[PDB]
Formats: sequence, structure tokens, C-alpha cells
Amino acid sequence: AFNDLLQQVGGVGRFQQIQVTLVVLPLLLMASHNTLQNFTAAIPTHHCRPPADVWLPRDRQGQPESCLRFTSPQGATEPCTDGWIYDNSTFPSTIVTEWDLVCSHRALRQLAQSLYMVGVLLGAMVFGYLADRLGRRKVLILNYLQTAVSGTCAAFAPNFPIYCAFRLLSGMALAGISLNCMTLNVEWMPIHTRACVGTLIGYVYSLGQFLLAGVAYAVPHWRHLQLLVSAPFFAFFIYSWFFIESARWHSSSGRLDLTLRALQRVARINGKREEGAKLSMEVLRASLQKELTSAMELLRCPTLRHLFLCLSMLWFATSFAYYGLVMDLQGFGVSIYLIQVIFGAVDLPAKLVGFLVINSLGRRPAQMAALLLAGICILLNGVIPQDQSIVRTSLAVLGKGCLAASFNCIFLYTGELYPTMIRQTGMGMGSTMARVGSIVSPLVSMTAELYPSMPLFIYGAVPVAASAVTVLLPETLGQPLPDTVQDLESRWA
Repeated sequence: AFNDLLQQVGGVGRFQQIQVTLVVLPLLLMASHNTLQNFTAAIPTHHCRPPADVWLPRDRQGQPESCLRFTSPQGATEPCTDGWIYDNSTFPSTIVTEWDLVCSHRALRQLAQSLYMVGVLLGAMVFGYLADRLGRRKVLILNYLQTAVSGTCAAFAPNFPIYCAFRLLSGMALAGISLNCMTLNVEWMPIHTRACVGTLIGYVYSLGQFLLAGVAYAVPHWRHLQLLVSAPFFAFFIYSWFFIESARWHSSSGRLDLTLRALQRVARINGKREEGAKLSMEVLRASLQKELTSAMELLRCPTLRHLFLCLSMLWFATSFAYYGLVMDLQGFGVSIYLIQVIFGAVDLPAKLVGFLVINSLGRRPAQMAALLLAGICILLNGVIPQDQSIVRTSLAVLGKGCLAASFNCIFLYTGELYPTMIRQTGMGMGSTMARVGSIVSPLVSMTAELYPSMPLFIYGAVPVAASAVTVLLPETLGQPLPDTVQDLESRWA
């Protein structure tokens, strides 16, 4: 037994203590690299440049129009041609100022985010197979270097295609590093110590936002902000050479001497110089007799369809509602730094109370309550006028907290419901649908010209219909996990 071997060699000692932190360190910058678009592409106030030879319309609010200008001295008007004048009050320079991505090309700002989010999905897909074929350490270091190079070269991009391609490569590598970090940590931790690691992961991810806000305030310029955000990955790659490959993959790959050498090294670096000397080729051979010995069932057989459909719908709806909700800090009214700080601070109590609710009551009432509350909050935010921020901002924050709680709730539910044979496949498909929702969310946010309230209305309407699906999901609180598809058949009967 692998757990028996881990308990014999020393379990969680100095080796694991160093490894967990040295592996989870970059997830602090994970959130920064995920959210950096909102701060490097903030749109400032602008208006049409006066001609090179009083020249600008005004609206009911009294501000000069940003896409119109006079044609006669002080009448008819002609579209802006010469250029644009921006305001350097709060944002000295962004990509919008650099490339004049306003009016006619206002969609390129969202197109950049969409092409970046394609990268995360493609990276997950490719690098899962790459890791399964060539181990975990090599793919980790390759993704480290790719992230470093892509992030460094993205700041120096004379052309929008160059910037977009570098962003897509960065997203690919970030997906790779995240997935491989999670897999390696799970593999090296014992079986019973997995919920603790997941909590740790969640916490780190939540705590990265404060660092993002601090560094963004420190460096307002977009080029320098990008460079400073992507710089530490080089030192991270430098230290990534001192990693040890996981024993599970080595055992499953048909090679035993490497696995035994790694186990002996781990035992002798933790401190158990007596226990680490008892490992033998034949003893390990006798111990490892059970471990040594797809989508077809996930879709075709009628036993998993009625669960896969609902789980995919829930994952997609959650990601679609969350990843577009996050990137709307400018429109509330208060300073975006304070808004980011509040968004990063409110998550912890929401997840705590969500954990309490799901552990004291059934899972379906918690799921439906979270989904419906998030949808209602978003709908009310869309309906309410934007003049008052004291209530609109608070409602948006409450919706974000509810969505954050629902994410963890569904993360637990999917694994706890899927049987032992398709559990990994179901989790992978759920993550894939989540990434698809994250991809489509900016494209829905694109549809703002037809109606100002259409994006918020759609964002608040999707979870409302999504929450009504959860009723069909059977509860599993205080019940043993299903093992075969036949066992689950009796429960639904």
C-alpha cells in the first residue's frame, strides 16, 4: 500500500514541508496574471482632437462627446479622424492610450481577453497529455520558462497581433503550471490529506488579489507593470530545477528502480535514516500488487447522461457568471483599487459560511440558494440606477461572494457524486466546461451597443435558469460514495 509506505518512511516531514510551499508559491501571481487585463487596459476619458488648423459637441450630462467633433468655427459634424486626447490624471498610459482602441475598434479590448482565455483551455488540453506522457517535473519547468519568456516579451509588442499572440502563449503556460501544480501536490500528499490541500489552494488563490492590487498601485504604467508581474517567474524557473518526480507516475510507467531511489532519497532527507534503509526491491514489489494491476461511458450509456448534462450546465453557468462579474470594477464609481481590495477581502467569510451550511444541511438547498442569490443580486444591480454606489457596490460584492462559495460547493459535489471509475473524467469535463464558460463570457459582455443593460441582464438571467436544474441532483449527505454504476441505479429507483 502506497499510504502504508508513506507512513513507514515518515509521512509529512521536512521534504513535504518544503515541497508544498515551493510548489504553491506562484499561485500568488496566478490571480495577478489572470486579472492584469482590467488594470493594463483601463479606459480613460477622451475626446476628439481639435484640428491642426469649441470644436466638440456636448450631451445632456455636459461632458464633451468622445466620438464627435465640430466642423465650423463658432452645425454639422464629421467623424473623428486626426486623433484623440486622453486624460493623464489617474492612468498615465495603457494599451487603449497606446493604440487608440476606442470607438471604431472598441471591440479589440474584449477580443484580447477572449484570445487570452482560449490559451488556458488549449494549454490544459495539450499539457494534460504532455504530463501524462513525460512526467510532471519536465512539463512544470517547461511551462515555467514559457510563462517567463511570454510575459517578458508581451510588454515589448509594437503590434496588436504580437501582443495578442504573446498573451495567448502566456495563458497556455499558466494553465499548464496550475494543472501540474495541483496534480503534483495531490500525488505527493497522502490520500486522507486532500481536503486540507484544496483549502490551502483556495486560500492562496484568494490571497493573490491583494498582492495584485498592491503591485498595481505601486506601478501605474502598463509596460512596467507587466514586466514586474512577469519577472519573478524567471527566478521561479531557476529554482524549479530542484524538484523530485512523483512516485505514482514512476511506478505506473513500468520503472521501479527510479521510484525506489526517489523514495529512499525522500526518506533520508526527512530524518528517518533508520526507516529509509528498510526498503527493498522485493518488498516494494510485493507491496505494489494492486496499483500495477473514457468518454464512451460518459456520453453513450444512459447511466451517466442525466448527471453529466446537469454538472456541465452548472459548471458553465458558474464560470460564465463569475469571470465576467470580476472584470467590472471601473463602472461602480468608487476607486478601482478600493473595489479590488473589497473584492479580494470579502471572499473568506462567504466560503466559511458556505462550508458550514453545506456541512450542516443538505447540499442541494445550499447550491440553489447560492445560485439564486447571485442571480438576484446581479439582476438587481442591473436594474438599479448607477448614481448610488453605496448599495450597488455592496450588492455586487455580495453576488461575487455567493459565486465564490458556489464554486467550492460544486467542486465538492461533482467529485462526491461521480462514481469511482469516471470521477477523474467527470472532474476534467467540469473544468473544461468551466473554461468554455470563461471563454464565452467576454463575448457576451461584448453585446453592449444594442442596449447598455443587456450584458448585466444576461449575466443575471443565466444563473436564475441554472439554479432550477439542481433539484434533479440526488443528495449524498452522510451516505457512502457509490462505487459501480449498478449501485447508483438502485438509489434513483
